[PDB]
Amino acid sequence: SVKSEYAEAAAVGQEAVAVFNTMKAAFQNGDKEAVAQYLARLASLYTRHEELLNRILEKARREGNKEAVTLMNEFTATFQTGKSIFNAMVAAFKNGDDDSFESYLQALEKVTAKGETLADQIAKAL
Ligand SMILES: Oc1ccc(-n2ccnc2)cc1
Ligand SMILES: Oc1ccc(-n2ccnc2)cc1
Repeated sequence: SVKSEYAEAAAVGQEAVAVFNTMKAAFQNGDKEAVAQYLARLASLYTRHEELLNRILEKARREGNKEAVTLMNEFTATFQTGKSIFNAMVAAFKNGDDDSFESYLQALEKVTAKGETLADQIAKAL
């Protein structure tokens, strides 16, 4: 069901939260080798999450579930804000700009926390 597909997508999102927090600890500790691996792992999770979200939005559209489509359009837009911040974070790591890395890291945490009420609202709407 589209609802069970959203729960699967929500779990992938929570996997990225977990890996992101370990990555933040590694960054603070200066373990740049770990950071690089976590960033690769996070890119794969976000690419997977985005694909599950697009499939869910398209299905809600085919089902005519107007409220769920509205919420998912808003939620996908916020996801892309997070993705842009992430990709900038990755560039700051490549460049050795720890000041920018810290900045982008905090921004991504705030974008994500803000988007969580909507994330829950979608589960209920599908
Ligand atoms: O697919 C995702 C979802 C949330 C993510 N995140 C939570 C906190 N900072 C990033 C990252 C990737
Ligand atoms: O709340 C978030 C967190 C991370 C996100 N992301 C990282 C890479 N692509 C999406 C998107 C939305």
